[PDB]
Amino acid sequence: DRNRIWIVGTNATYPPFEYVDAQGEVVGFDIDLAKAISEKLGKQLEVREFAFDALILNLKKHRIDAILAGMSITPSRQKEIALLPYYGDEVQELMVVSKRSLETPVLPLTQHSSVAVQTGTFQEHYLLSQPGICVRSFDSTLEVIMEVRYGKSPVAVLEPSVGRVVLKDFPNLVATRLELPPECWVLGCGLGVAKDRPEEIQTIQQAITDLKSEGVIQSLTKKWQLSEVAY
Ligand SMILES: NC(=[NH2+])NCCC[C@H](N)C(=O)O
Repeated sequence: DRNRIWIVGTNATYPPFEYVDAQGEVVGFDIDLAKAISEKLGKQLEVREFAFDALILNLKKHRIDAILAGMSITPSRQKEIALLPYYGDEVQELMVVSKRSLETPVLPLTQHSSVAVQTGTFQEHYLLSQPGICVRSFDSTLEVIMEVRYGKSPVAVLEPSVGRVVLKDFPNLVATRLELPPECWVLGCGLGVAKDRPEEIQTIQQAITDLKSEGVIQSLTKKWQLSEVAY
């Protein structure tokens, strides 16, 4: 045949957006969204995996065509690439996760031997910018959680959207809110596209809007337990 390929770069360590499930398959909200957008584009989807901190550079170098990796729209990133919003609202707080049996009070974070967090993320960067916080940085959300569940780190930091979904499975852990200062606020998730392609940006933009017109993204949010009036 004639098979026009569309390559989406991701980092499948990030449930419920992209992760490896009980069966060893790469699944999630961003993967279903990629499939739905690829149908609108008239293209066959190919998913490729990179380190989360290498997605932007690979996008810019044209090793991939788009990024779908639950990537927060931030001012810093918008200077480098185009981010087309598709899920979520402004983020003004992080979730601190601890065992319910934890004796020391969760806050302040400076008190603990270490705080576990996912690498390359805006929450890691926030933590690292604060004096007195000893940060341990991990590849995946599961690793971050397992570190707390087995007593190796007394606390972890997740984003509120991930925290709400994944802690449904860990009833012995509790969430505590940490407000961010306004300069550290970020927006929702963006589909990354190379910035100097005003054309390709318009077509994916249109694809996103069309799927929302059709109720498709809303149905995927419910499927992946992301539909979230709660903030
Ligand atoms: N697929 C991933 N590893 N995603 C990490 C995203 C974390 C956070 N939303 C950020 O944009 O920094």
